[PDB]
Amino acid sequence: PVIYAQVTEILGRTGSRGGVLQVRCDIMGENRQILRNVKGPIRVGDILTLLEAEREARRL
Amino acid sequence: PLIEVDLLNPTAASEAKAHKMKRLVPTPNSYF
Amino acid sequence: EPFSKKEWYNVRTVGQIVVNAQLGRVVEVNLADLMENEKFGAYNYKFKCHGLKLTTDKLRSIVKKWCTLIETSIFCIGFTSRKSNQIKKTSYAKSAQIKKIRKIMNNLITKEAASRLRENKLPKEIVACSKVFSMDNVYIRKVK
Amino acid sequence: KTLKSNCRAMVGIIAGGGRTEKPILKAGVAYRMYKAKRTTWPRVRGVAMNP
Amino acid sequence: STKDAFGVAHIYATFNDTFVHVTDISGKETIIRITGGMRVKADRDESSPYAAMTAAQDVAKRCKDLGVTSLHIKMRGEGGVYSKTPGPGAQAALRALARANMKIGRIEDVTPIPTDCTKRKGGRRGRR
Amino acid sequence: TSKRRNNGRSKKGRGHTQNVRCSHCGRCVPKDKAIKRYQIKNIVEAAAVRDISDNSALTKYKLPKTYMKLEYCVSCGIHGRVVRVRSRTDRRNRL
RNA sequence: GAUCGCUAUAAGAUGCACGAGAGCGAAAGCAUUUUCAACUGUGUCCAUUAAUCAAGAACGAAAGUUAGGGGAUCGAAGACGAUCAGAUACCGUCGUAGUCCUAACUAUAAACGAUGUCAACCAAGGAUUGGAUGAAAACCUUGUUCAGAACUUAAAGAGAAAUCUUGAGUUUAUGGACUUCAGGGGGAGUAUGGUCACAAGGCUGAAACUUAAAGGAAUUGACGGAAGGGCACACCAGGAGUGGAGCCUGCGGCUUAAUUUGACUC
Repeated sequence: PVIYAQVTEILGRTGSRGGVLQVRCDIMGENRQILRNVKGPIRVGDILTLLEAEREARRL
Repeated sequence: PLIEVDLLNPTAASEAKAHKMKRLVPTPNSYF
Repeated sequence: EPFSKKEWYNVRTVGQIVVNAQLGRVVEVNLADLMENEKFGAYNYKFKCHGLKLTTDKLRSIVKKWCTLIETSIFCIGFTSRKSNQIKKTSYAKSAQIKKIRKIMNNLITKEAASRLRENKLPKEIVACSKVFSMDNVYIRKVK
Repeated sequence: KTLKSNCRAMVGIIAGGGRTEKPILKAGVAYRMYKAKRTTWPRVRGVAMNP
Repeated sequence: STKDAFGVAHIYATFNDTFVHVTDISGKETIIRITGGMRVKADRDESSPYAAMTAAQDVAKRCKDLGVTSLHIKMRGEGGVYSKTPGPGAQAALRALARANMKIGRIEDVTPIPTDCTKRKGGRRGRR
Repeated sequence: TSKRRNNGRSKKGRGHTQNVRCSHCGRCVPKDKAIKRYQIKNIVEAAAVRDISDNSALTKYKLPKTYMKLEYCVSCGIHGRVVRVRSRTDRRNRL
């Protein structure tokens, strides 16, 4: 019950210091855009795995 | 005004535009 | 089951109400549902087992910053408007011109309402006030 | 208080209002106030009494 | 229970708490009311979107069980004399409800603005 | 001397204007001295605007917008980044 | 049986959005609808009736006093809960006076445009409120002109400079008319005297003594638990560690006849 996602673009770094990436993933299952907070090295081409796509982590 | 004009003799057009008391010779604007 | 004692009733039928039949119940229904059309969506109606009210979105979406708010009482509200050839930013009516508008703003309304909407007519009829000041948006916001 | 709906009640306020706002200034005026009442005016304190 | 029916949802989510309150159309008789602080164990987490997201999910379950397959949303914030802006969990609750296969009808703002207001807490100099 | 020509407020021919309450700290501030901003915001944010349309019982329902006018004072108007400190010759900018 | 939701009832207060460098008012001030002031128009009347004003008088925010009514919201004093070394404060909850109306007092404010009142001249420009006069046929566009709140530019005038230009211009090239105030800083708006007020207090109001500065506008620098833009193993993700144990060594301390001395955050 884990739904993967494909990164499309990177919106910058947040979280006080630079250790957290705000990327704009999309879900190849149904083409539903989702914005998630990511920790670690990421490029646009790489994909991601999420155990919860229901939370739109816009961070206000 | 900065552009000085003759005021001892005023133009006929400029007289009819000034305030009735501010003309060279104040005249009423009333008829009859 | 704390809901095993509840029997649903009914009220175009626009909805259902749950009871434990008692029914000074007041029910609000959008005019779009009542008239099965989306043109009357910015209105509300109240029924007692009552009244009508302009929706909050439409009340705040018709008030302009640089006009004069004309309001009377069946509540009615109207606004002065700009012109196609108008240049100046501000279009305000004098205190005397407003009283001319208000002397026919509701007087016209009370004329037909007492003698006798959901189509148009009277809200737009009172705008032509136009002979004293240009007016565009006129609504009957609430009826008690 | 909860009362039956058949109780009669005259509408309005009772006349002679604001009577006590006037300061009785003397002893005599307070003594004449009890002309048509009981006998309780000159009240001697308990602590000014024998045991 | 019944067949499909139309209800209303009065989501009152301020900066401190989130109320998910769904009644019938008349607004007199309720079905379920789950609060933001009902499903958390910290007084500072009552306004979090996750607290309101979880609350909205369980409201749909009880509304499905009664056949209330749609809801008229009336969204409000504590706008009497205080801030009229709905808190953080206000928008999260609406998104979570519609994600549970709930048909969403009218969305309206019922934040009561003061036509004429009384005094506001704080004094002249405000909350320093 | 005078840091501002109009003394910060915007009243010229009147000797008194009714006070208003700041929207952030609730501080009594005059009507003209206040910082007035008009906010137009949809109740459903853009991250969830399409979520409603997938499951909406209506047919051509257009989501309304919130209409609130916010008034701030200087103390939390600057602190809230609504306005900033400007240069001496850049203060006269009024657009 | 709180919070929350619909419907009703009564009083208190309030007058959002429209609401503006817009209007009126001598000032204070004036915001729901259903006696007075000013401008303009004027081939109307009087003829110097005029300006400023010691003494004198009216109005005079908020708080405050006295007696009634009202007492919903907020809330000097006060009570709790936090924070802190303490906090008797900022933050949270409650609450008497007060906040409201009437009648009578008090007469002070950053009562500010810190700019007295009347009068003549005064560069350029956009725009606004209320009228009069033309074209465009009440509203909208435009021309002339009177009054009003303001604004932009100035290579000019003034100033110590900031700035002012509907003057803070026409001033050492000094005089249009009138009233008030000030003479280095403290003492001090204190004492005494007089007078007004139910009271708090207001109006008038020095000296003895003490002291080389107090103060005004702008420059540079420094500083900010002010903002904006960049940078650093400064930090994030980590590796090795030191601090813990024995020992080499340096420093302080104790000791001694001497335990030689410089260096003491980076």
